[PDB]
Amino acid sequence: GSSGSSGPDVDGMITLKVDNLTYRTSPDSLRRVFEKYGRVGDVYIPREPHTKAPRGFAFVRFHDRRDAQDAEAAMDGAELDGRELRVQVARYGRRDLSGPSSG
Repeated sequence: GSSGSSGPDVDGMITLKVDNLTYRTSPDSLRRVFEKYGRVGDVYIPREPHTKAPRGFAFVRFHDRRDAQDAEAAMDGAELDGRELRVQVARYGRRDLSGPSSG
């Protein structure tokens, strides 16, 4: 099969990483931070290997590949919580995959 549909399936939605997030932060808030531009498919906040606490960065899924790009630049580089929140895409895990180049 060759990917070419949408709806009842998720190929690989865009993922945005948000660092400099204080404990006070929660799925709701983090969800309202992006929801402003583009709804959030899912919200996850990794924790310490031992302690169940937001290590430091969070994961936010999006629907389109545009909204995310906007919130990324817009947010990243703003004055929040008395600091410069790092709202950008994850470090690793490319959103693309090798395969049929021409087909």
